[PDB]
Amino acid sequence: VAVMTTLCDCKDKASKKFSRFGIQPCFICHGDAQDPVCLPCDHVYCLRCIQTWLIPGQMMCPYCLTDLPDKFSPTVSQDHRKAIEKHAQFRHMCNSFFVDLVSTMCFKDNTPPEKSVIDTLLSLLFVQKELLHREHTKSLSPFDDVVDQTPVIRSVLLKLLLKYSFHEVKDYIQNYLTQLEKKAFLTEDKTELYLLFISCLEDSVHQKTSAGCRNLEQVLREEGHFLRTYSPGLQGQEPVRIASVEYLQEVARVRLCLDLAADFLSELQEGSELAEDKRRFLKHVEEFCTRVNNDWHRVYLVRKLSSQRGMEFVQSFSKQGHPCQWVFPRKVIAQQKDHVSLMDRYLVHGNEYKAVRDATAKAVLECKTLDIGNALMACRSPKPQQTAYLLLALYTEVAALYRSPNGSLHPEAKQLEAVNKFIKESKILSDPNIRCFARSLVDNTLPLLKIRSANSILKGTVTEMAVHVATILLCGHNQILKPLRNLAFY
Ligand SMILES: [Zn+2]
Repeated sequence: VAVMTTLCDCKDKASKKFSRFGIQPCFICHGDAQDPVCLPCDHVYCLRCIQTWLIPGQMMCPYCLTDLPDKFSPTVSQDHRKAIEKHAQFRHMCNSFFVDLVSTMCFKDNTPPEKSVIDTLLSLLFVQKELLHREHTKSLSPFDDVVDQTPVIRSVLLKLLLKYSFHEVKDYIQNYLTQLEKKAFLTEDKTELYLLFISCLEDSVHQKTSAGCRNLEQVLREEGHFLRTYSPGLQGQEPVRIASVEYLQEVARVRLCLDLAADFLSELQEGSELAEDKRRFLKHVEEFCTRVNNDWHRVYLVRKLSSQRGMEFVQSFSKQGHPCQWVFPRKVIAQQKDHVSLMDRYLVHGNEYKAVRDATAKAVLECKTLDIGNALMACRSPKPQQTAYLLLALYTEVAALYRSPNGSLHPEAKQLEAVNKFIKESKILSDPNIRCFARSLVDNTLPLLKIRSANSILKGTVTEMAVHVATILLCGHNQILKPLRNLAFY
C-alpha cells in the first residue's frame, strides 16, 4: 500500500510539474487524447469527442460545467502534444515497473502473499460507476485516466495467481469470476472464458510438473489412481451458470491425461511394445473412456491425434479389427466403409482444380473424355496452371485407382486409349515435355510410384510432394525455377 501510494502521488506530482497543474484526458472517452484541444477551463478533450459532443446545444463542460465562449478553435501543437507524450511514457514506465514488481516480489518463493494485497490487485482493474458506458477493465493501470471502450478480460493476473498450488488460490479466482459474471459478462458466450481458464490451468499444471524434480512414474501412478477413483460428479455444475473451480481442475487434468494418452498411442503406432507399464496407463484410459459416456473427451483425443500426426493417421487407424478401436465412438465405426479415399490437397488454388479433378473422375468411370476438356475450357488461371491442374488430377485419379486393390489397373480396362486420344486431340498439353511426362504417368512407368517404403503411411505423402514439385517445375516458366529445373531434370 505504501509503495502504491508512492507511485500514485509521484505520478500526480510529476504531471503537475510537467504540464501546469493537472492535465486530464477527455471526460467522454476517458482516454488519452488525439489532436488535443484546450478549453478555457484548462481541460483537454479529444478532437473527435469535442466535435461529436460540442456541436449540439450543450456548449459547456462535462466536468466542471463551464460555458464555452466561441468554439473549440484554440489547439496547442507545441506544449500539449509533448506533455501528453511525456505523461504516456511515464505511465507506461509505471505500468511496466508495477507488473515487474508483482511478478518478482509477489511470487519469489512457494509462499503466497497476504489477502488484502490480492484483493486490491483484483479490485483496481475497474473504473466503477462515475456520473455521466460504465465499468471498463484496464491493462493493469494504477491510474484512472486510461480505459478502452469495451470490457476486455486479460489473463496476466490469472496466470500469475495460478503459479502457486491450486489449493490456496481457488477463492480469489472464484471471487474474480463472480465479479466478472456479475458486472461485465452477465449473459454472453461464456465458452470463450471457460476455455481461456482451462488453457491457463493447463499451462499452470504443465509448469508445475515440468519444473519439479520428479520421475514420470510417480505422475503416471497418481494419474492412474485419479482415473480409477474418479467419481463423476458431472451434474453438479452443468445446467446454465454454475462452473466450480474444482470442476475446471478436474477437466483440465483429464485433458492433460488424454493428451499424453494420444501421444503414447501415436508412439506405439510408430514403435514397438510400451514397456508393460504404459500399457497399464492406456488400459486405464480405455476403461475411463468406456465407463463414461461423455464422448467429448474422445473427440478431443482424436482431434489431438490428428493435430500431432495427421488425417492419414486416423484414416489408417480406423481399419476393421485393429486392437485400438476404443478411441472411436459406437457410430463412426458403424457407418464407415473400407473405401476411404485420399485427400485432394491441391484445392489450394481454389474452385478450379476441383472441377477438373471431378471431370477427370467422371471420365475415368465412364468412357467419354470431353468432360475434362469442357472443364479446362471453362476456367481462368491459364495454360501453365491449367495443365498443372489437369496433370495433377490425372495423377491423383490413377493413384486412387491403383492403391485401392479393387480397382487396380482400371485404366488398362479400355480407358487408357481414351486418355491417349484426349492427349492427341487437345493441343493444350501437346508439348514434348508434358507429352513425355503424361506418357510416363498413364502407364505408371514414372520412377516415383515405386518408392518402396516399408512404412506405407507417409509414402503417399512423399510421392504427392515429389509429383507436385515436379509439376510446379514443369509448368513454371520462371527464372527463379531454372536452377531447380536443372537439378530435377538435368
Ligand atoms: Zn476523448
